[PDB]
Amino acid sequence: GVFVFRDETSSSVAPAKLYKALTKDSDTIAQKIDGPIQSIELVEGNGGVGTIKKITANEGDKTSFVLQKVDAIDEANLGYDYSIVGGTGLPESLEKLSFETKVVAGSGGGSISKVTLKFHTKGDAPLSDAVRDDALAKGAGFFKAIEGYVLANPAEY
Amino acid sequence: GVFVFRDETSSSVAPAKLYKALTKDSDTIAQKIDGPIQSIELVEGNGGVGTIKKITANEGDKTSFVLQKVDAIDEANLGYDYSIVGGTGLPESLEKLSFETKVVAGSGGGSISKVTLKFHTKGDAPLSDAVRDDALAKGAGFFKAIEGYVLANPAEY
Repeated sequence: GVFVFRDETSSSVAPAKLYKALTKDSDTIAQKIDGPIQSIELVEGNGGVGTIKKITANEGDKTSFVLQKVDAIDEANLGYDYSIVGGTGLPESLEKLSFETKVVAGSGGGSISKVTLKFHTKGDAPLSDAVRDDALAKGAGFFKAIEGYVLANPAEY
Repeated sequence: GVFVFRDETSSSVAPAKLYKALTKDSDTIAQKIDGPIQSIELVEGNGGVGTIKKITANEGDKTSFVLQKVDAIDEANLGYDYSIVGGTGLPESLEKLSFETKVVAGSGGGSISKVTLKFHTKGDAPLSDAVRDDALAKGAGFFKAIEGYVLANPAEY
């Protein structure tokens, strides 16, 4: 079935800048950002709509990956949509996990990174709270990692 | 005055592991990973209640520091309380910022990190959402960083 959840995160980083970091530079940041995400492979595409990325992450002695698909892009409105369609890193209980992201201006100088996750479980399979949360927590780690870089490199933003 | 905000963050890391990384290994971790914290100096104590640390961070090009004080520790219940009691890194509108944390076990095997921030102010002037949100984001950022560490370095936990 399908489950929809929304998540927000405030930031002192200006909208256009955070958006750029999150959707245009994040790929080229693997090297300069500590996190389980080891490498990001552009299987097919250069980043535009239709691009397929293989995202590898190492959790110690082990490793896994997810295959990402860039679904839609709207720079003007700071919009970015993609989804995980498979990969050893996608819980067995899920068929797919879509992300609809947008970055809006905050009320006091920064921005808000807004996300809407659409979980697709297998058939009538219910959605585990663990599975749901493991998903939200991973996106958050990623985000914090990108922001951290932006905040430490004003020269670049 | 005093303003209170509570929050709960779910994690896949087991409680004891998380508790240890956040309250025992954070100084070491903070200075190792790619992060704003440049150095941590002990001005008093070595970790026990009453301990005070001169934490020096860097966000952009501006350097700043805060004096952190250990207020209470209850390992029996994975509780840890500290507060920022001074320093240029503390917003001019705040007199002190205290944290009351606790890590509890989750139903799916993971854990839940509960945090309550208490913003202490000069007089009765209201707390700007800006100072409120940056303090929360920095707290959440630190959390995600420590957590990221634990996932990629199991040998220690």
